Formats: sequence, C-alpha cells, structure tokens
Amino acid sequence: PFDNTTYKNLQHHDYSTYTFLDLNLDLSKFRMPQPSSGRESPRH
Amino acid sequence: VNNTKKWKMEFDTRERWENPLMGWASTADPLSNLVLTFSTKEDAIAFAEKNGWSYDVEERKVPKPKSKSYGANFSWNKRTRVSTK
Repeated sequence: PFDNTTYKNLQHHDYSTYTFLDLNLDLSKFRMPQPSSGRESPRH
Repeated sequence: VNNTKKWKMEFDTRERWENPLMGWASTADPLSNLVLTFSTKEDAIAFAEKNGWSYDVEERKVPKPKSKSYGANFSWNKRTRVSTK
C-alpha cells in the first residue's frame, strides 16, 4: 500500500559508536585494489 | 636585496684596542671607516689602481634562478610533498 504518514528512517535510533567503522570493515571486502605511488610514504 | 646592488671598496682592518680610561675602542687606522661605493667592478679597480692601493676583487655572487611550483607541494609520487601547511 501507499503510506505518507510515518517516518521510515527509524534505523539510526539503534546505531552504536562503532556503526560507521564496522560498516567500513564490512565494505573492505568489496573494494577494488588501491593504486600505489611506488613508495611507502613521501618520506621514503 | 637593495644593499647588494653596488660595489664597495673597503680596507684591511687594523688594531682596535681598549682605551685605558673608558674602555672605548681606540684606533690608529685612518682608513678604518673608509668605505667607497662604485657602480661597476671596473670603476672600483680603476680607482684602486689610480691611488696605488693593492687590491683584491671578489666576484658578484647572484642567487641562481630557482624552480618554484606551488603544486609540487602536493605531488602524487615525489618526495617533494609537504606534510603540513
């Protein structure tokens, strides 16, 4: 049915302090391999 | 750099000693404060040779042309990145 009376974004009431970082850790398996500049750091 | 524009003729420094009364810098050198100013090197050399002063000449040292780039502070792969700004 159609509903325009309730607020469907109730998920963020249950987010903890590690929600963002656990989501990033979950996303880490999906991602493309990073490019490299050829050195370990600009001080190398 | 406005003091690096002209040529100067100075002399060798002689003895400055302590005045026994006041501790002032007593000298016996009349040419101690004599600094002459010339537009070119050759004017100074002609003036030194004209007055019989044995001279020695240092060459003008300019700063060499530098290669500057503000984007070089943020290179992808070079060591010339800045780590702070």
